[PDB]
Order: sequence, then structure tokens, then C-alpha cells
Amino acid sequence: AHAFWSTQPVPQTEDETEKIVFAGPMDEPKTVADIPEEPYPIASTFEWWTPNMEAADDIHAIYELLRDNYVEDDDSMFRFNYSEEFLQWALCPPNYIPDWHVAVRRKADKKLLAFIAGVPVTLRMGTPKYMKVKAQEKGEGEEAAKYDEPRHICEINFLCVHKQLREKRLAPILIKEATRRVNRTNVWQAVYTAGVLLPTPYASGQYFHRSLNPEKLVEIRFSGIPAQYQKFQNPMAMLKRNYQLPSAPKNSGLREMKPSDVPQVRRILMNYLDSFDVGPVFSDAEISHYLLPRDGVVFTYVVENDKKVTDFFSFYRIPSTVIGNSNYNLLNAAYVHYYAATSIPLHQLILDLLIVAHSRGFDVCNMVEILDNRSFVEQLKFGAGDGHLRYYFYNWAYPKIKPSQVALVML
Ligand SMILES: CCCCCCCCCCCCCC(=O)SCCNC(=O)CCNC(=O)[C@H](O)C(C)(C)COP(=O)(O)OP(=O)(O)OC[C@H]1O[C@@H](n2cnc3c(N)ncnc32)[C@H](O)[C@@H]1OP(=O)(O)O
Ligand SMILES: CCN1CCC(N(C)c2nc(N(C)CCC#N)c3sccc3n2)CC1
Ligand SMILES: CCN1CCC(N(C)c2nc(N(C)CCC#N)c3sccc3n2)CC1
Ligand SMILES: [Mg+2]
Repeated sequence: AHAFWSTQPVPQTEDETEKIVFAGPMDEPKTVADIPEEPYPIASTFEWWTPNMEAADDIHAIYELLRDNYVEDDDSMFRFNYSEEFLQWALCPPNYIPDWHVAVRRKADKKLLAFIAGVPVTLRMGTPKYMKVKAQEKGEGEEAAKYDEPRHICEINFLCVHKQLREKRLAPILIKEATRRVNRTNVWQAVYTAGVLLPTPYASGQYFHRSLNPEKLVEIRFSGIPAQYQKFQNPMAMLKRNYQLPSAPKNSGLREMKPSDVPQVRRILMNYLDSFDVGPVFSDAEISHYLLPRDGVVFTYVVENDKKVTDFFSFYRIPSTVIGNSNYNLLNAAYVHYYAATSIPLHQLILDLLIVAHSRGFDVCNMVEILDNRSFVEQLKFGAGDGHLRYYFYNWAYPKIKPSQVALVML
């Protein structure tokens, strides 16, 4: 059933994941010296290429591949259109390893045929709370705690094969080469997410959407008009009213994040994230990189009253190409990123996210039910979509956890 995934150090069935009680590696210990020094073999008509993610033109080439060939819905209505600026942000965080970004090109014209990207993340991925308790009850605390220390691992994203090369077993080759490059740097685990079900997620969450421009969302068939709106003389007018938001933020002291806020934002974020079983650890440089405002890419606001930062939220932009509509060709989506609330309820913090995103011309706000995202779904009028995000580890046995015990946002 899985000619590639059956050969890999991942849990092979749901049952297996159901049985795991302690975090830890799946494969035997290996050294960098054990890993092939030469690139994985590839057909003579292709070549491995390491793009330079800082160089505008190489980012452009990757941008074009993804624009035309990255994830689309099953009805081929929307395809992600991550921007060049977003891709430089996502793929070159502090201390990134250039060699972890892997492409295939056709040797003749050098047309870009495939890509996958790894970036460093420092992740807490030891045994979850519910399982450390079972371990205490059984006299097995030492085993349960062995891997408690945050680990420096690889986060994988942006796997893409050109549509003309689909179903040719190229993705397994790209994954093997990426694994080799990561292993040659003495890293042995990865974390990744996908919409599709593969062997085997340690957590799964539904996507939620909050309409900001319902007229446009209905026009492009992102949204339908719920049946009960047909009871109205003007179904669309009622839908627009339903989703109306204030034109200015409500929280006293909300303002954009600035560099001097990095230590305070790191503090309150780290205190909050600590409470979840799986979550990242960020340095000041990583807080700066992932949270300071960048035009068109990431938007971050703090609540400062009386000279202290007590709360913050962030969102990022991923537009999608709208493929077959007469009136629009772009969907402008805002995605809930990290946040932390200490002075106000989370719903009150995130309402100002929606207000700001709507003011800035976003059409929808998206999120997965990770973190405490479920705590403001109903009041703030999010609805569940039909999609899910599944969370996976490579070479890491991990108990099944609920998505509200995951604190890692994946771009
Ligand atoms: C220690 C370091 C480790 C580093 C590596 C960690 C692992 C990272 C793993 C990657 C995490 C990526 C996270 C993201 O970016 S998820 C986003 C993935 N990208 C897209 O969906 C974009 C549009 N689609 C495509 O570009 C292609 O259809 C892709 C490239 C997805 C597959 O190309 P293609 O359609 O031409 O197929 P093939 O003949 O070459 O290969 C078929 C094999 O591929 C398995 N497959 C299909 N979809 C996925 C998928 N999303 N993750 C993992 N495996 C996938 C499939 O089950 C089959 O294996 P098996 O069922 O036969 O066994
Ligand atoms: C069946 C009803 N649908 C189908 C479309 C669904 N949406 C918005 C959606 N939208 C997608 N894209 C690319 C736009 C995401 C946004 N915003 C993708 S990419 C893979 C699945 C998928 N699904 C949700 C509503
Ligand atoms: C591989 C990592 N990511 C993480 C984010 C994924 N995104 C942005 C995403 N993915 C969606 N789905 C349904 C998962 C698609 C995939 N893979 C949806 S439905 C509405 C917005 C939306 N957005 C694209 C794939
Ligand atoms: Mg292929």
C-alpha cells in the first residue's frame, strides 16, 4: 500500500501510534560518518540544485514552481500563491542551513521540476503530560523523561513536483536526498504537516475560517450562503451584516510590534507555549525573525498599556490564485500565527486581529484548532472547513495527542 512510506522510520499504522507511551527515536543510532557522502542517485536527465534563498532570482524560480504546481483543492478552484517575500522569510530564519533546501532541475534547459525545504526548529517533543502521569503510576518516569530536552531538528515544508512529472516516484527521491542532507548535519528527526493522510499522524486538527469579505467569498465559491439565509428577502445583505466588524481596533494600547518589544514578547510567548506538549522554543533572534512586522508577509501587534506589553497577536498572509472565476483572480487570506494573552480574554485579543486583517483588505482569516484556537471559534464566528492539518514526525515515536496540545504553527 505504501511502497515508499513502508520503508521509512515512521509509525506504520494508527494502532501502532495508539500503543506508543514514550517519546523517542525509531531508527538505530547512526553517525554522520555512516551517511553517504555522495548525493542520492538520480536519472541522468536530471540534476540536484541547491537554490540560494537569499538571491532574488532563485527565490523567483522557486516562487514560479509553487505558484503553478503547489497545493490546490480537489476542484482546482484555488492554488496557493505564496509570495517571494514570504518564501524568503519562511526559508531563511536564523541559522538556516542552505543545503537543506533541495531542488531538482532538468539538466538541458535547467527547468525547475521539484523542490523541498527544511529549516531548523528547536522543538519540545518529549513524552506528553497524560503519558508522564501513566509513567509515574507504573514506576516508569525515567524512561518517560529521557527526551524532555528541547531538540534541534528539521521542519519540512514546500514539497512540490511539477504537474508534468507527477506519479513518477520523484517525491520519494527528493525526500531521501533531503533526509541525507539533514542527517549529514547530525540531525535525525523532522516535523512536517500535510492535508493528506500518510503513515501516521501524531495529531490532526480541522481548519477553521472566519469570513471577512463574504460577498467575495461567495462569488468565488470559497463559501456558500447557508440555506437558512434563503428565508430572507436579501440573503446576501444579511450575510454581510452577520460578518461585519468594527473599522478600528477596540483594545486600548494596541500598536504594531517594534524591536524593543522582542524580550517581552519572547517572555510571554514562551510562558504560554510551555503549557502544550509539542511546541517550539524561540531565541530572541527567532522571535525577531518570525514576529517583527514585514510588509505583505507578517503582521504583529502588541497590547501596551502603561508602558508594559501584556498581550500580542500575529497573523501572516498567504494569497491563493483563484482559477476559474470571472471577477477575481486572487484570494487574500490571513492566518492566525502565534499570540499570548495575559491581560484580556483571548477572544478580545483575537477580535482585534480580525478587525486589523479586515481593515488591511484580507478576505478570510484561517487557522487550525491548535493552541487555544477553539476558545474563540463560536463568539468570533469561525466555522469549520472540510480540511484538516495532520502533524507528523520523521524518526520519532510519539503518542497520539489532541491538536489542543500542539503549539507549533506551520506556514
Ligand atoms: C531527519 C530529516 C528527515 C527529512 C524528511 C522528513 C519527511 C518529509 C516528508 C514530506 C513532507 C511534505 C510536507 C508538505 O510539503 S505537504 C504539501 C505537499 N505538496 C503538495 O501537495 C503540492 C502538490 N502536489 C505535489 O506536488 C505532488 O503531488 C507531491 C510532491 C506531493 C507528490 O508527488 P507525486 O504525486 O508526483 O507522487 P510520487 O510518484 O512522486 O510519489 C508518491 C509517494 O509520495 C507520497 N506522498 C504523496 N503526497 C505526499 C506528501 N504530501 N507528503 C509526503 N509524501 C507524500 C505518496 O504517499 C507516495 O508514497 P507511497 O504511498 O507510495 O509510500
Ligand atoms: C468542499 C468545499 N470547500 C472546498 C475548498 C476548501 N478550501 C477553501 C480549500 N482551499 C485551498 N486553497 C489553496 C485556498 C486556501 C485558502 N485560503 C485548498 S488547497 C487543498 C485544499 C484546499 N481547500 C473549503 C471549501
Ligand atoms: C505543508 C505545510 N502547509 C501548512 C499550511 C497549509 N495551508 C496554508 C492551508 N492548508 C489548507 N489545507 C486544507 C491543507 C492543505 C495541504 N497540504 C487549508 S483550508 C483553508 C486554508 C488552508 N490553508 C499548506 C501546507
Ligand atoms: Mg513524481
